[PDB]
Amino acid sequence: EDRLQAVVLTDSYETRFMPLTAVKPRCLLPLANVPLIEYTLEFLAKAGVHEVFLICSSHANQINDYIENSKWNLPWSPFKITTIMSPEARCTGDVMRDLDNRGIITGDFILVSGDVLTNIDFSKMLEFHKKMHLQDKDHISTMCLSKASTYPKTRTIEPAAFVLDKSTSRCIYYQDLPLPSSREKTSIQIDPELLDNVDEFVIRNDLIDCRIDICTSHVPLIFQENFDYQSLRTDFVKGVISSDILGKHIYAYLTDEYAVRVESWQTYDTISQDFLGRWCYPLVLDSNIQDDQTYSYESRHIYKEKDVVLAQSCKIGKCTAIGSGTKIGEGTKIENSVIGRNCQIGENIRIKNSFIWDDCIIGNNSIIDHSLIASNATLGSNVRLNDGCIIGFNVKIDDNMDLDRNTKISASPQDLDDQTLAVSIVGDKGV
Amino acid sequence: HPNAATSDVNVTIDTFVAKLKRRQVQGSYAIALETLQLLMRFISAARWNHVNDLIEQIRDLGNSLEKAHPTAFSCGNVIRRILAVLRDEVEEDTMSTTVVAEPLISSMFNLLQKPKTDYRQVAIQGIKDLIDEIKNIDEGIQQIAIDLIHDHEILLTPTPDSKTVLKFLITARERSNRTFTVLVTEGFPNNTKNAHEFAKKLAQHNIETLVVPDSAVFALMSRVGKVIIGTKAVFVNGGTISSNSGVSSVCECAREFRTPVFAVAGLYKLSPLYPFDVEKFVEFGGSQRILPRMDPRKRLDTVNQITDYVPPENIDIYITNVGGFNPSFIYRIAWDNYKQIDVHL
Amino acid sequence: PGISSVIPTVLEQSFDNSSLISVKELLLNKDLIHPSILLLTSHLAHYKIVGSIPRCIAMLEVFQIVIKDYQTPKGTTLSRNLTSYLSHQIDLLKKARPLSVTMGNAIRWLKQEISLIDPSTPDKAAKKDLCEKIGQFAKEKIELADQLIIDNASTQIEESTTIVTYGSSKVLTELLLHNAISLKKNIKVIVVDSRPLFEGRKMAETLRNAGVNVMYALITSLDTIFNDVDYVFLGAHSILSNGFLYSRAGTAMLAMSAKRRNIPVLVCCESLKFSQRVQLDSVTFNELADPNDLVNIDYENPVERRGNKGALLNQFIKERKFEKKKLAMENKPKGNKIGGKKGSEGESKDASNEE
Amino acid sequence: FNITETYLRFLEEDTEMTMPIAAIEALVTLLRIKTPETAAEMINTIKSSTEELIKSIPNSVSLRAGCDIFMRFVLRNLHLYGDWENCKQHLIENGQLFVSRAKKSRNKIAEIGVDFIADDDIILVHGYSRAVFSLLNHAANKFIRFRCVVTESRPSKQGNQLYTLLEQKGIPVTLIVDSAVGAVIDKVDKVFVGAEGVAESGGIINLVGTYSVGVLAHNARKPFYVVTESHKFVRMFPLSSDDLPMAGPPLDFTRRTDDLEDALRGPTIDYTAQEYITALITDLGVLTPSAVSEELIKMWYD
Repeated sequence: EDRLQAVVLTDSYETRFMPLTAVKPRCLLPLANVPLIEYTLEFLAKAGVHEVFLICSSHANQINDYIENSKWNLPWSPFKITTIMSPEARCTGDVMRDLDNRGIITGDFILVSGDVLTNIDFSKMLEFHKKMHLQDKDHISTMCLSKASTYPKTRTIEPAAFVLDKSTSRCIYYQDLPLPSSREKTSIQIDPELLDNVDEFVIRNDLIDCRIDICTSHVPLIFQENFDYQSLRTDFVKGVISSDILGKHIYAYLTDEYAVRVESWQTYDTISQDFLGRWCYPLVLDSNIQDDQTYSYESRHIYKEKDVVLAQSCKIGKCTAIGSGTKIGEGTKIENSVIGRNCQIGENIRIKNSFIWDDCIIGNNSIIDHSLIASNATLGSNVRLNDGCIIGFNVKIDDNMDLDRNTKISASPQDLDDQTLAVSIVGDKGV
Repeated sequence: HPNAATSDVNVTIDTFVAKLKRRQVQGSYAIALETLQLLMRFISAARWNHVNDLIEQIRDLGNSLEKAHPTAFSCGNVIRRILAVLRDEVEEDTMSTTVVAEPLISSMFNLLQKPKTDYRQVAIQGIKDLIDEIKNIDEGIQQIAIDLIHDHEILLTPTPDSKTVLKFLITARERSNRTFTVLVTEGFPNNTKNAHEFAKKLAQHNIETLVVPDSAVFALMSRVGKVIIGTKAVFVNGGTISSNSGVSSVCECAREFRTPVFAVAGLYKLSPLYPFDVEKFVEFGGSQRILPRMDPRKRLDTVNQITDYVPPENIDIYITNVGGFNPSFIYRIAWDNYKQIDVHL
Repeated sequence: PGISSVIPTVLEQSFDNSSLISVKELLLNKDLIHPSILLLTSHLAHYKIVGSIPRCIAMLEVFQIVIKDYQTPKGTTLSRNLTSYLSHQIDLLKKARPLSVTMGNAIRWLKQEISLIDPSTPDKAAKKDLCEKIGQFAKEKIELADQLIIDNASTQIEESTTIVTYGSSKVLTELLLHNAISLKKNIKVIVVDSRPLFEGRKMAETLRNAGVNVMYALITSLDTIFNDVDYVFLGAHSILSNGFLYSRAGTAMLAMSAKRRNIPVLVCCESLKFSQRVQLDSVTFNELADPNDLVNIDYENPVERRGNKGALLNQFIKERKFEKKKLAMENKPKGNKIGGKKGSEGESKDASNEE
Repeated sequence: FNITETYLRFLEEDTEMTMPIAAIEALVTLLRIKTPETAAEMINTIKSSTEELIKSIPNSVSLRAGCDIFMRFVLRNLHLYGDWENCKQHLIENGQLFVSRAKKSRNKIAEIGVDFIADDDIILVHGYSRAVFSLLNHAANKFIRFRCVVTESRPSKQGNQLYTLLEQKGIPVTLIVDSAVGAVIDKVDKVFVGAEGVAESGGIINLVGTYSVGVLAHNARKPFYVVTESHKFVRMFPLSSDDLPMAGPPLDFTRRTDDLEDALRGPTIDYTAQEYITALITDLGVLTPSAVSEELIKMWYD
C-alpha cells in the first residue's frame, strides 16, 4: 500500500489564458498571493507521495529555479522532485510515451493535469481504488468527480456529460456541447453495446471535472501501443470504453465535497471567491502553508497578513484578502477583491470584485470593477475598468485612461489591442 | 534558529508541523503528548555541554512551534512548563558553583533585589512528571467538584466535546446518592456529532438525558440549576476558549438569570498568555457545512466560527487537579507553573 | 370521526403541558369535510413558509371558498349545521397544528357575523354580501394595515443601516423589500435560523431574489456577528395583556444580547395579533412538535442518513425535545408598530379596550 | 403678519408665559385675523406657518408639541355640528384661556407635588423646569425642611443659573459636577429632573446629561423624578438611545487642527428609557408609567 509516485502535467493549458503565459510559466501564477503549484504539492503531501515528477519545457528554467527555492529540495521533505525536459509544446500522449521509454513507473502511479485545489481526503480514494482493483484483474484508471455548483447554466467551458453505473460506478460516455453559448447543436449519440451489462444507466451533466488520476502500470504500455491517442479524456476514455481491449474497466468517483480544476479565467475567479469564502474548510489563508505566510482571519471573511498598513477612516468589504508590507491611502473601498504582497495603494480608490497581484502601485482617484491585474504592473490616475479586463505583466497604464468590457492587454512588448509601454495604444506606442 | 541542524537527527519536528497545519492532530490533550515526546527526543539525542545556549535554542523552537499553529496552546504551555522546571534547577545549580537565599515566601518583585551535573536527568524526569500529570487529572477534579451539585438539580451543558467533563459527570452519576437532569445544547455547525455521542453515553449509564436546540436555551433558563463548560484553554484574566459553538450566548443567558457557571480544566490546559482580543485567538469554521450550492453562495456570505470565547464575568470556578479556584485568582496558579520571561518566546 | 391517542416517543418527565401527537397520512375520516380544509391541515402539519400572519389569511380564504360553495338546505336554515361544521374544522385544525391568536379573532368575527344575519333573506343575496364584507375585513385588518406598518417603519429606520432579523414573517419580508427597492438604501440584512425549520433560509432566499447584501447565520455563532448591528426586527406572533412577546424559536436569545449590547429591539405587529390571555414563562403553553424533524443531520430538510440517532421509544431515557413558540421578556423590546401607529410594549392593552 | 417674530419678542419676559404657551397664544392671534369661518383658507395657512416655525427651529422640541394640542382643540370645537359662529367665538377665546390654564395648573401641582419631599430629605436636582422649581419654592412657603444639591449641567451653563435662582430663595446649596455625580448617590435621598419632553413610550426628552443620571440612580436604587406641566407630549418614539430630531451635529469627528477651534461637538439632547423613571408629576393627576401613552391615545384618537 505504501510507496507512491506522482506525475504532474504542466506546460499543458498554456495560451488558454490569453493575455498571460508570455514570459513566465502557466503554474507560477498566484491564486491567493501564492503559486498554483504550491496548492497541488500540498495535495500531494496530504495524499502521501514519496516521489514527484514534473513536465517542463516552455519557461522550464524559471520552474526549475522555483523548485530550487522550494520547501522540497530540503532533505526532510517526504518527496523529491525530478523534472522531465521535453521538446517545446507536445500532447499528453507524446509525454506518456517518453516516460515509458525512460521507465520509472512502478505499480500504481499518479497523474494530474492542471492544478487542482480540493479539501477531499485521498486515503479513502486509494482504498476504494484498491478494493475495486481486487474485484477484477483488467482494471485501469481512476477519475475524480464532484457535485456541481447548483446547476451548470453559467458553466459552458465544462459541458462534460457523464453516463455512470449505480452499482459499479463505471463511466460509459463523454460529450461536449455548446448549448446556451452557441445554439447550434442538440443531438448526442450513444453506443448501444453496453445496455444489459449495466442496466442502471445514470446520465448526468451536473458533475464537475477534476482530471486527477490514479493509474496502473498498464497505462504507459497502452499509450506506446496506441500512439494515435493524443488526449486523456475526450478520445482516450471513450476509446477505452468502446471495445478497444475487451474486459477492461475504468473508474468514476463521486464526492460530495469541493474539487474544481483550474482551466479558464472565469472559473479561476469563482474558485478564488470560493477560497475567500469558507468553502474549502482546511484550505484557508490563515493556516499558512508557504511558511512565509502570516495571514490572520478576521470576522466577515476579511484576510490580513502581518505588517498590514492602512489609512484611518477606510471601509473594507466582504471576502477580501490583503498581503504583507501593503500600504493603503484614504477614501478606499475594498469589496470582494484580492490584493497581493508589498502593494502600495493611493487615495480615493473604489474596488469591487476585482483582482490585483503582488507589487502593484495604483494612482489616485481610480475605480476598478471585476478586473484583473498581474505582478509588477502599475496603474495611473483616473483609471476606469469594466468586467473581465485582464492586465498583463509590467503594464504601465498612464494617467487618464478608460477601457470598456473585456479589453485584454498583452504581456509581451501582437494581435490584441494595448501593450506594455507608456500610453498603451491611446496614441501609437509599443514594440 | 532554523531546522537545518535538526533534520537527520530529529525528523519528528516536521511531522508534527504537518499534523498541525492540515489538522491531522486533534484535541489539546493529544497535541501536548506529541510536544512532550518531541522534547523527549530533543534532550535524548542532542549534544550541548552548555546550558544557556541550550535553553535559548528551546525558546526559539517553541517560538516557531506557536507560529506554526496559533490554536495549539497546549503545545505552547508544555514547552513553557519544562522551561521553568529547567530554570529553577539552573538557578539552584549556580548557587553551588559560586560557593539569605530564603526571605519568607515565593513572591514576585523581580524589579527589586538583584541576583558537570545531573541537570539533564532532572530534565528527563521533569518530562515524565508532566506526562503523569496529564495522564491523571480526573482524580484531582472529582475530590473538589463532586461536592457542589445537589439532588433534583438540572444541569445545562454547552461544549459536549470535552473528554474531561464527561468523565467528571460519570463519576458523579456513579454515586447512587446523587441525582441530576442533564440538558445538552446541540451546537449545530460543529458539535452536533459530538453532542449526539454525549447523549448516547449518558443514556448508556442511565442518566436523564435532554437534547436541546440552540434556540431553546432561553426557554429553559428559569428551570436550570447550574451551567458547566467543557473548555479547551483557560487564560490569565480568567476567561476561556472552549471546544466550539454555542457557549457565549448560554453564558450570557445564565448571567441574566443569575444561574451559576462551572468550568472543568487542567493546568496544562491553562495558559499564561493574555487574550487582548478575541478577534485574533478564535478560529473560524467552514461555511460549506451550512449551505449547499455555490452560485447562491456568491450572494450568501455565511458566517461560522469553531472556537467560542467566554469573558471572565460569567464563570466562577475552575476545578482542576489541584483544586477549585476563582477567576480573580487563577493567574497565581499560572505563575506557580510558568515564569514571566517564558511568555514572549 | 378521526384518529385519537397512541403517540410516538416517551411521555417525558420534564415538560408535559401540551399535546405532542393526529393525522398526517389520511386514514379513516368523515366524508363531509371540505377538501380545502384537508389541504390546509396537510400543509400546516409540515409547513416551512408560514408564521402567524399568513396562516390566518389562508384560513380566511378557505372560509371564503366554503361560503361560495355553501348552498342553504330547504329544511334546515343557515344557522343550523354551519356552526357544527366549523367546530369540526377547528377540531381537525387543532389535531394538525395548534391555532394562532389571529386565527381565533377571525373565528370570533365569523361567529359574530352568523348571529348578525337572520335566516329570512334570500340565500344567494346573503352569501354575495358576506364574502364582500370578509374581503373588506381582510383589506382593512391585514393589507391596508400592513401598508401602515410599512410607512411607520420607514420613518423609524435611519439611512444606510444594518439589520439583523429572524423568522419568516410576511410583514418583515415586505418591509425589507420596501427598503431595498422603493426607498433605495444601503441595508445590510443578516438573517438567523434554528434547527427544526429553515425559516430564515427562505427569507434570505427571497431577499437574494431581490438582490440584497445578505449574511446568513446561526444561534451558535451570535457572539461573533455582533462584534455592526443597529436594529433587530422580530416576527411577532402574539403580544399578551402583560406585554410579554410570545414569538418563534431563536427570538429571546437575540433580544437579550441586543439589550446588553446597547442596540434596541423592534417588533412589527397587527391589531389582530393581541390577545387577552396571559403568561410569564416559556413553560406555560408551548407549541410542541414531534422529534421526527430533528432526527436527521440537517443541511437541507430531506437527506435520509444512516447516522448516529434513530431510537426514541426503545432507548432508556433520551428526550430529544424541542419547542417552537417561546417567550421574550417584557422590558427588552422597545417599539411596536400597529394599526394605531406606535406604542411601547408596557402599554400592551391599549388596543384590546379600544377594540 | 408673522409668528416667529412674535415669539422672538419674548426676551426679557418669560417665566409666566411658558415657551409653548406663548407659541400657542401666537397661533390663536394669527388665527383670529383672517377669518376662522373657512376651514380650507385658514387651516392650510396655519399648517404652513407651523412648517415655517419648524424650519426656523434650532434645538427646541416643545413648540411642535404645543401646535398639535391647539389643532386638536380647533377640530374638536365644531364636532357637535354647532353654529359656525358660537363655536368660532369659543375657539378665539380659548387662547387667553389657554394661557390662564398654565397658572391654574401650577396652582394645582405646587400643592400636590410637595407631598413627595418628606421630613428632612437631601435632594439632587437636575435641569430647570418651571414646575419643579415651583414645587421647591412653595415647599419653602409650606415651611418644610429640605437640602439641595446643584448639578453642573453644560448647555448654556445651566448649573450656575440654577444656583443663583436658589440663592434668591434662602435654601443652602453647593456645586456638584456631572462627572462626579456618581459619587453623590449615598448622601442623596431623591433625584429630581425637569424634562423638555416626555415620550410616547414613557421615556424622556432632556438635556446634556440625564440618561447618565437615570442609570446611576437605577444602580443605587435611589428614586428618579420627572416633574412638568401637561403640554409637553409629542407623538415621538425615539427607538434607540442616540436618535433624536436635530438641526446640528449627531456626533461629528473633526480633522487635525492646530489653532484649536473645532472641538465641542457632543449630543446635547439625550434620551432615557421608561424603566429609569420611578415617578412622574403633572397637573393631570399623579401618574407615571403607561399613563403618557394613554394621554396621547386619548388625544390623537388613533
